[PDB]
Amino acid sequence: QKYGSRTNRGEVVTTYGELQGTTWNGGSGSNTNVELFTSLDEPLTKMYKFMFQKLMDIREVVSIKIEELGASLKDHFQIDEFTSVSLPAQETVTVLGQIGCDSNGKLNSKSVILEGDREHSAGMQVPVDLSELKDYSLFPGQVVIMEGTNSTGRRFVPTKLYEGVPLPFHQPSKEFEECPQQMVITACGPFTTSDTITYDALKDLIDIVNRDRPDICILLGPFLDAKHEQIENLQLTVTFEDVFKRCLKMIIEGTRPSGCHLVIVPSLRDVHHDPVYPQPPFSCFEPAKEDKERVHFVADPCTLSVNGVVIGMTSTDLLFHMGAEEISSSDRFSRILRHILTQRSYYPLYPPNEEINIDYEALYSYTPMPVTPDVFIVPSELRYFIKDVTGCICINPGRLTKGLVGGTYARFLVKSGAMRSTCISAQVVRV
Amino acid sequence: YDPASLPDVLPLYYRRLFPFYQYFRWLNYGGVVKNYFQHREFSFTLKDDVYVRYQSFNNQSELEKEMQKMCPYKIDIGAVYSHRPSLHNTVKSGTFQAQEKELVFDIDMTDYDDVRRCCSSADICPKCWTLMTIAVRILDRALAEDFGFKHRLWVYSGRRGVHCWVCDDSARKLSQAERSAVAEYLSVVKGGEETIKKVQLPETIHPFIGKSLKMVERYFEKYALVDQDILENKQCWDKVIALVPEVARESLLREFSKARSSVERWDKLSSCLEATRRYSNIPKEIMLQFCYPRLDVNVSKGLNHLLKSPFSVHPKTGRISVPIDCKKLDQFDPFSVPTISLICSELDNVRTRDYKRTSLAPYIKVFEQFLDKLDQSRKGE
DNA sequence: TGTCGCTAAGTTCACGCAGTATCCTGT
Ligand SMILES: Nc1nc2c(ncn2[C@H]2C[C@H](O)[C@@H](COP(=O)(O)OP(=O)(O)OP(=O)(O)O)O2)c(=O)[nH]1
Ligand SMILES: [Zn+2]
Repeated sequence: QKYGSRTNRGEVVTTYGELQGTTWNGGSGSNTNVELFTSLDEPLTKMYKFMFQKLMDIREVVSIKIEELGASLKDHFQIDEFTSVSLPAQETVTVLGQIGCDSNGKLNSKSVILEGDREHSAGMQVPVDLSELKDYSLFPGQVVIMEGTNSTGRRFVPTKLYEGVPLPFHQPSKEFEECPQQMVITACGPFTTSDTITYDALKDLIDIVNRDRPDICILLGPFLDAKHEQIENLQLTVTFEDVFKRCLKMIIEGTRPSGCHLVIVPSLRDVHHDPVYPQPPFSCFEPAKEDKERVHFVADPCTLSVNGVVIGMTSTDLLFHMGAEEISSSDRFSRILRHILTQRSYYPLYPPNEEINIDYEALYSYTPMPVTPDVFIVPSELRYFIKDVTGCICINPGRLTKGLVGGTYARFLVKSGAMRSTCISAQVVRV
Repeated sequence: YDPASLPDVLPLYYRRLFPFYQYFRWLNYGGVVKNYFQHREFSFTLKDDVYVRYQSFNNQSELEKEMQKMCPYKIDIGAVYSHRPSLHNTVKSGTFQAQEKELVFDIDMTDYDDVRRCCSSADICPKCWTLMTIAVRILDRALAEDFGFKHRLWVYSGRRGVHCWVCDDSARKLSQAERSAVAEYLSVVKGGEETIKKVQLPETIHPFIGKSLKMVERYFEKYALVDQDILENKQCWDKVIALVPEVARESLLREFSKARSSVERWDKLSSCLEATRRYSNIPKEIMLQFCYPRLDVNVSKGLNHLLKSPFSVHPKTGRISVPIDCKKLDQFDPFSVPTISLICSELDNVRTRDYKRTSLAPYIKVFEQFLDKLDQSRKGE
């Protein structure tokens, strides 16, 4: 009722980049090449056996994460030697470690501990005293290098916190120099109103897709939300798989006129899918022979290449997860986004939030960020935004539905080699 | 015959009588297999008992030469080896192996001493030779019927017995184990001088034993009951009594006190045994113990065994080891066998036909017929 | 019928020495 009678349909709630006309048109995915970013590491494309984590394996994965990031930072900063975190230090020493909270609550400036890696510290921890640090921004699981002293052997006092070093951007090949600008419409779940299971917002978005004919449509989960009031109280008369199959059929068949490449990203809130992160792609739907080349069932997180433009995307609410734990000396979202980019992982928070199941071997294998993406799609319960963080266009399109009321989606234009202005324009628009 | 005259006659014989052409035909086996004659082992025994082995020759000419040069007292034929025996020193250790040889049997009258009464040790007479006459028939029949060996050369050993050379290609490729199996199959009289009962047949008579007893029966009456007279007096028939269960022994003794002829005593023994049934084969066990051939399994088991060559000269009797015609076996007489002295007298009394003028000719003829059969088998095959 | 020398690393085979395994003999 409330959604159907909305009056702000099509309103542009946020804008960035070159001004464009009131109407956006795309190439219908004609001269479009969508693939997974070809990096050294193989992508997650199939289910991996889970529910069996050895504490030793978790220890090894965390330790190697710290060690690898510290090695890269040491080469970049020309640091001579790292020192064990636990040992006393009367003079200033450089220490590599990861941040954490001394208790189970939320991190605060008086509860910070630094845990070293196995190579340099035997995994030992030390309390941290942030009284002598003038400026800082710390979240649990953050790999840091600090110059400080430990006079009592019991409390590390940092004096310098080395800044993060983001990965270099992608240097596109000339193969896509002559390709036109590409239009991407991105939306995130939930796709149905809190009190309905009819997917009205999804129908409106599909109508928008057919109207504007974008080159890529990135749909992020959930598609059958686990927190939907109907799902939790067991009022559904059909199986979860059937509802999800109906939703996917609606999406794929309804986009036939647009000829738009669909990129489907699962969510941890998908009640019908495996609850593990990194999430494998959906595998319960077989597109018809006429839609096989258009539909891309990708994994969470995903690094996509679109005519040379690298788009990073994750369904996980990274900003909400890290905002609850980040502590700063004095834009918060920009700081968190820079933290994500500099840590070079799509989920650097450790321990994770209570709402995400992390398989740490898969996390090690499939969460490293190959490069710094040209566009980074990070849907969040927080407010929509389009930010420029260290040259990367971070887009939060919100969620298509916000409770009983309609939500928002985003549309942006990407061209490889433009001007670094790989993102010509971007807009958060209302549904 | 004067054995001091042996060194005088040996050369002439080896020069003008020893049948070298047929000998090479034999040991060369139609040239089918290369190096067959060239890998054959020979051994020579010279004057003053000097023994040499690992002698091999390239062809008939070399053999004739080295033999006429050495003038050996004994010639033994051995195995065909993997290489030439003459170069056995040159062959790497373990790589010198005996590979093929005729299957051979040696039957020696001396092994019958505990059961013959006319002679002893190396003495033979017409009364005991029938034992050999039996053996050749008993064995050769088996070799022609049970095993299917088709080329069999029987040769007089010169003094105490006979040898058999079974030369079928199959018989020449038999392993040691197969040879031992063949020997044990043919062998019935088992035991030494310390055993009295050497034959213990089972309830079932194996067909081979039935056919050997059938062959024995034809001769038994003449050999044992007429000639040998194995029941002449108590000192001898005590043995045969010793070969049967004690239960009837007394019953027999009184009967043997009223019998005048050993044929009568045999009839009485057979009747008494028949009256007494598991012992129904006891007379057969006695016949076998007095008539069946004795075989030294060591002679036939080993591939590397050196056996007296045909047409050798016996160092003591001087007789020639002549082949025996199977058909005319009943006419064979080991005392009429040509001696070397007789055939040298015959030779010095008148090129490739000199031997046809001696008494050696019919035996070379039998050998030539045997070699002709071997050639027919080599061709037809 | 004469075909220069020695020195040295290297391959392929033939054997010691020791260790592991499986397969035997008879009536
Ligand atoms: N018998 C013999 N000896 C040789 C041969 N080649 C080399 N040599 C020996 C004897 C030479 O004096 C010695 C020196 O060898 P070199 O290859 O250094 O050449 P050489 O010193 O004669 O002259 P060079 O180094 O070119 O100024 O090696 C050869 O072919 N036969
Ligand atoms: Zn006699």
